[PDB]
Amino acid sequence: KRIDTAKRMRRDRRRIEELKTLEFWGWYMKLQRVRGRWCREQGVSSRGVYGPAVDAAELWG
Amino acid sequence: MYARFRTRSKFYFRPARPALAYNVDPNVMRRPKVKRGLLKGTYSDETVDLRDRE
Amino acid sequence: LRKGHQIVFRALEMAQQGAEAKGLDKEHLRVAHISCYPGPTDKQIDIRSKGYYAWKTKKSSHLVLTLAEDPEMVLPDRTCLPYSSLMSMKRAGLSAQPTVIDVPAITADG
Amino acid sequence: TNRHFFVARANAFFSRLPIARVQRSLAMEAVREGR
Amino acid sequence: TPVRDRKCTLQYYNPIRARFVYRRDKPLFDKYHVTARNLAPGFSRGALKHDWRALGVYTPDHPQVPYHPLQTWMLG
Amino acid sequence: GRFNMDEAAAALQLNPAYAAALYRPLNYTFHIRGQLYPAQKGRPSRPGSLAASQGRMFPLYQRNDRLDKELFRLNSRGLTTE
Amino acid sequence: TTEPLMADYGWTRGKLPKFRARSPFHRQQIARRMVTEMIRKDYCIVGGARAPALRILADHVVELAKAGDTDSRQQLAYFLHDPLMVDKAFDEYPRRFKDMNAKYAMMTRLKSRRRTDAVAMYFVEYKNRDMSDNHKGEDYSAGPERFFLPPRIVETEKGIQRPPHMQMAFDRWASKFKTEEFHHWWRLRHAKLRYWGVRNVPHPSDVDPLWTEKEEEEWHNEMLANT
Amino acid sequence: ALFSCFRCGYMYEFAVSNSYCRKLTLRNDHCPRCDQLTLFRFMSVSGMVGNMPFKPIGVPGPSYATLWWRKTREGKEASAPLDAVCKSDRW
Amino acid sequence: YQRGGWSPGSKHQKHMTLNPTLYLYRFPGPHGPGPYTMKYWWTLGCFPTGMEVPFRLHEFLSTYQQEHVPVEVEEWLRCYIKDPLSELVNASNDFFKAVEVYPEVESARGYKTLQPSIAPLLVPMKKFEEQLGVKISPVGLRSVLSNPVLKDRFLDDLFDYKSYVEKGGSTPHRRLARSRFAETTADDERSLILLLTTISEGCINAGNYSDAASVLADALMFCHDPDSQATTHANISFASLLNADFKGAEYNGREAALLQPQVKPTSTACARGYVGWAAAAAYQDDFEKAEAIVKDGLTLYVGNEHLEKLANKLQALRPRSLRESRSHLPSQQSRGLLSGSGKGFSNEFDWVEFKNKLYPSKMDPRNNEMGSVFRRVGDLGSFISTSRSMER
Amino acid sequence: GIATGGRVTNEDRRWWLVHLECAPDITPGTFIAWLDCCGTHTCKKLIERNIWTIEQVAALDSDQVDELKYREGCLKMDVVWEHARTIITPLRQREVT
Amino acid sequence: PKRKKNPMQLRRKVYGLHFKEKYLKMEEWYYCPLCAEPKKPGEWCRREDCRQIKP
Amino acid sequence: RGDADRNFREAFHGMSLDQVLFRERLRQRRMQKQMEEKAK
RNA sequence: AAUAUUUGUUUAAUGAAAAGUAUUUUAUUAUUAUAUUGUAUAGUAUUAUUAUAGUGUAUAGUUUUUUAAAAAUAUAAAAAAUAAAGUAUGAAUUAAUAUCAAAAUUUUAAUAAAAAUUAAAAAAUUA
RNA sequence: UAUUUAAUUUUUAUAAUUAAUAAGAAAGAAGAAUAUAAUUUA
Ligand SMILES: [Zn+2]
Ligand SMILES: [Zn+2]
Repeated sequence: KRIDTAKRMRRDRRRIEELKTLEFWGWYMKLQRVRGRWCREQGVSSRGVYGPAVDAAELWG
Repeated sequence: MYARFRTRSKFYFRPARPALAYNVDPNVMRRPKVKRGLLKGTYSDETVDLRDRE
Repeated sequence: LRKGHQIVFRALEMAQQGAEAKGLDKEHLRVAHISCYPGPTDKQIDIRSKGYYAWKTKKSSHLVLTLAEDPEMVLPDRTCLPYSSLMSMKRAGLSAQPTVIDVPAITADG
Repeated sequence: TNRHFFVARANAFFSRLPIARVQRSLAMEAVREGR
Repeated sequence: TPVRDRKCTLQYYNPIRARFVYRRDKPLFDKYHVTARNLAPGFSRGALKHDWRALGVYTPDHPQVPYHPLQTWMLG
Repeated sequence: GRFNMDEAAAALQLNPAYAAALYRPLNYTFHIRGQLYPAQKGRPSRPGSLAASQGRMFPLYQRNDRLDKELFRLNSRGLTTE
Repeated sequence: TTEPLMADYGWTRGKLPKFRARSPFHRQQIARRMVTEMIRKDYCIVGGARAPALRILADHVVELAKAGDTDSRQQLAYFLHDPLMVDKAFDEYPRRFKDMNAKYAMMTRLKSRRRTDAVAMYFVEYKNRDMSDNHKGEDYSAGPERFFLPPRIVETEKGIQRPPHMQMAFDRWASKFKTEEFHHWWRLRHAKLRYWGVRNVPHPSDVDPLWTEKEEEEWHNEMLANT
Repeated sequence: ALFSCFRCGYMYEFAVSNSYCRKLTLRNDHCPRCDQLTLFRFMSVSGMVGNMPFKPIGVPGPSYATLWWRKTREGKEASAPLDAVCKSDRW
Repeated sequence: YQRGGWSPGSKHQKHMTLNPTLYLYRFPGPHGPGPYTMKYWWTLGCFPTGMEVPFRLHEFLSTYQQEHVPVEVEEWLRCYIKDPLSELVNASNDFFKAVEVYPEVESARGYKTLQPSIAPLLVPMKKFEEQLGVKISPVGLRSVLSNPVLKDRFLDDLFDYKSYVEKGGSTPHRRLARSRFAETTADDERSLILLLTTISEGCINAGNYSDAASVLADALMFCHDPDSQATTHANISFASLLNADFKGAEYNGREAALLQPQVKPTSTACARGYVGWAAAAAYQDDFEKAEAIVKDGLTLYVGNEHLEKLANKLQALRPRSLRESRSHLPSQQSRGLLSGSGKGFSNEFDWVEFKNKLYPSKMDPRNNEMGSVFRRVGDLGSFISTSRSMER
Repeated sequence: GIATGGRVTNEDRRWWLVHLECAPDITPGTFIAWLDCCGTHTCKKLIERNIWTIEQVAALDSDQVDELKYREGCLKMDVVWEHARTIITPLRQREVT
Repeated sequence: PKRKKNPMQLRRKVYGLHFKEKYLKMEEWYYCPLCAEPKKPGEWCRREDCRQIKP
Repeated sequence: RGDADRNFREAFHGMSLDQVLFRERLRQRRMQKQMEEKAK
């Protein structure tokens, strides 16, 4: 019985840690879609002090 | 360097005070009842003890 | 940064409250007497290897502090600033000379 | 030795003389004679 | 004795405050930068008691400011 | 839209009391020896203060014998031959 | 090693000061968490030889984020304990610092020292914060109330708004302290500290919670007052 | 480091710094072949991230595994079909 | 082996096989048992070794035994409490008798003489004070007994208070009785507000500003007439101006200005109130506001020498973020010397206040910074709070 | 050329003209990054101005140079500009034959 | 230590410049023009004014 | 809130909040004296 | 002895019957069982280097280790890593001594810090 | 730890009339620390 208890206990914690993880990644990708959304109106390139022509060059990227 | 500190000798040598025989202070029946601290010149207003609960 | 100095601070402050409670004047107070004499003591085990031990003694002292009023006193000025403070403040827009404003003495006609 | 002449240094004033310029100068005099 | 308190030493020469005169502080400031903060023109190594200006100190290649009498609140 | 361990259990059919007991030490749920800190142990009432029971100040870390019986110790009627 | 992140810690002038740690590994780990934390909230109060080191590193992160490059990003991402902070860096700092090249962080030596040990405390901020998007009108003179609450705002500046994706993260991380198992963690921590004993740590019967619902409903109240 | 999904065994690779050390053995990531968040394991070690001064950058040498994986992909055989498009040093 | 006494407090080195002893952690020494074991005594409940038997008898006799009083007795006690009217008569009388015989200071030449202490005065004044409901500075009183003029005023105003209370009743006690179950300030109350104003006025000469400002509060507590109200409000403005309370100065300052319609033409009060309201604006650094105010004062009061002085001063003196940053006056230096943050203590790196208990700065509820316990809190087995890889 | 303080002296032009033939293959169309004191940041800001070429940098009006070095912020720009101004013509001459 | 030291031995240390320096010495200070607190020049307040203009 | 107030104080002719309220309550009290002298 | 020591900025000690001490205020079935009885931290004088062992199992990161130069010691590659002004805590060996005993020469019953002669040793701190 | 040597007592404008084989306002980082005595900086 304590064998089966020991395994049953380690199984479902593995289960809910995955629930944690999936929901986490979900929320973080939501976050990133929010950031991607907000960076557009503000006009944030997040490619630095340079204008678009700089990575257009593609020598520097 | 500006201050002046010279070491006190009472810290080097501190013999305990003479104990009483049969709890008799030899001069009780001679001297006055004035608190010794007073005549010594020892006095205070607040005595703040840090061994108190407060 | 010394511990003693902090202890003496607590003492100073309390005796200052007391000396103002007695009717004296804060600004003309000065330390008349500061001394310290040995107080009670506690003890502690220090266990040393191979079945040895010694007694660590935790010491404690009594402190005696007397504040006295001294009318003749004149205090050195601490309101002087380093040149740096002066012109940094100038560049900030602050006045380097603090504002005095004349205040009419309190009087009762009613 | 704690004396003044020995302790004080001229580092702060080096911009008054153009070390780089003179090094290149004697490199010119290095190739001119062919070393 | 009169109380042992030192008078103001802030404006005398100090060897550890003298180090900061020519030191570069651009990172210690944000809005308020001044040309050289610790350096007082004409006065020796920052200290106001030690003023040299409009005496004859011969300094061919460096600038020197003229003399205006200092106020009482800048010394002590 | 968070994790919320209770509604995480309700989805997995795990009996929410149990799921929580997965994530705190075995000491605080099931009858098993383990480190206890003397400040948890609780204190009788002083003149200034009230009494302090470790029941009140640590509801969650108190042992649950429902789980203890259903998990660790054996049933008698499972073994009976009579 | 002239590259503007990877650091050399000596006492010679070519190198930035080596603050006391266990092993150059441990040192690097410390540096990383100071940088992480300073990017998260703009100021870092820091003791010892760490402070100049922290300033220089900060300047290096801003320099990287200015470079605005994929290799730059990925190099910063190697270095930080927080991935999201890389994003906050490359989003924010380029607008912020576009007009200045040099010395982006301001170190300030504090007149108070740790009582723990004589070591001196420094206050390290990023410089001009009025161009900062999410740090705009903040006032660090004193701390906030409960440390999971959004920091103070200058009176004239009350009604400012911040990037949605940052306050999302912040509220997420905040919401685990309104839970009960945190309160249990709090009491039990008191107990633990007392056992190791650190003086002036109240008995866990006296420890009443950091967060209640009343304090909360007024906190949210003034939080939307600031919005 | 080399990482392969548990279920579909899809392979990919990236550097792991001193900060990500707890994630070296198991990663969670989005798998392109089976589309969802999955679990990746560490088969083989490749290279460092940082380096010490006056020392070569490329000698915590990647294993024979990772190099075999970079021969199989990105080799003469692997590149030969794609070159009719690009010959990657070219645009 | 065994280089010191066999007592288990003794100085030098011992051995366990020779001089065996059990393990005592902190055991009170040969004299005094001191601060440390006592700390244990007041928190843990006994000395930390657990050997010592807790003996609380003497403090039990001092606290619980003393307050024991049986219901039948304490039910009847409040029937025998002293009569307040008689109390005021007595306290006033002997307070006065004690002040009249306080010697006049001998004025020396070349050095200031120490004013003879008030030891004996503190006893009557303490009872007089709490009979009345107002607290008085000892300092201000001493300063009052220095100046001949002030000692005169104080003396006779006291005398009148005495007389009006003996022939009549105590008006604040009347107005207290009619309150829980509207008229102009009575004669005795006038006497009172006058003597309190005098003692506060002396309290300024000595340079305790906080105390003068505190005393005039209780002073206005007694004035129900408009003019006394104006004057006293103004005085509180000037006392809180020196004490560097600008909010209180800018409050009490404008009350005196509000009261101008119902106050007689013979009052300097409202003008003063204006002055204070203005100055309190000026020390908080807004000079437009200041000039506006003084402009209104010279609008209403035409020529006024005080408002003239402030007109000329503001005229002579001629950023929102930097306002009231400056320390301009000395009393906040004095208050800055206490209640300040020092190197090594009383800063945020030493002990911190939380809900009236002391914490180490390690665990500080307002700060999550480096070394704080809250950095190590973990995720508490629920959800992932942050995207941080390594720490948290 | 590189570490020169302030003005660019003629003895210093000489250094440049000398090191012109130290490198055998160069066309007036050569990419910017071969220049003295041309950094990554300096190059980038030049590129978004559509300038890839030593000729193009020797074509600058010098009030482009300053606001390139002040409002924009490439330091030591005047050094690369001056270096170009120097070198451009001998490149054309070695270009013809 | 081969021998017990007498009171003079103990006092000899306090003649030293080291001992004086460490223990008995007075600090120079002035009043912060912002804080009205006592202050040593070169150390500052965590405050928005003290950090900008450091006085 | 900065420009909010910069709008507020310039609607009031360069007054502040306290000067506005002070003026107001002053008027209400002078009109209380008016009610007084009209009633008495 | 203003000495040594201590110094709490980041955890896979998962598990734990054999410990024979530690006010659980009511720790607690909902049982399927019947009565009765009993569940959390003290081995080695310590909250020690850190226990012994029988269970059973593998992604709960299961969350107390000061510091702003250099010799020499210890590890590892004379380089590298660590440790020494420091705030606070505070032992142990030792102790016939005068504010100390430095240099040389001879003698004296055996080193002679004993004599006698000539002489020229400042204080503090560190190695 | 006593003696004994070696070093130090934290810029001394400067050193040698002889012995033996040398000392001006003061302590944080000596660096505002990534070798510029500010690389332009809000
Ligand atoms: Zn897959
Ligand atoms: Zn300040």
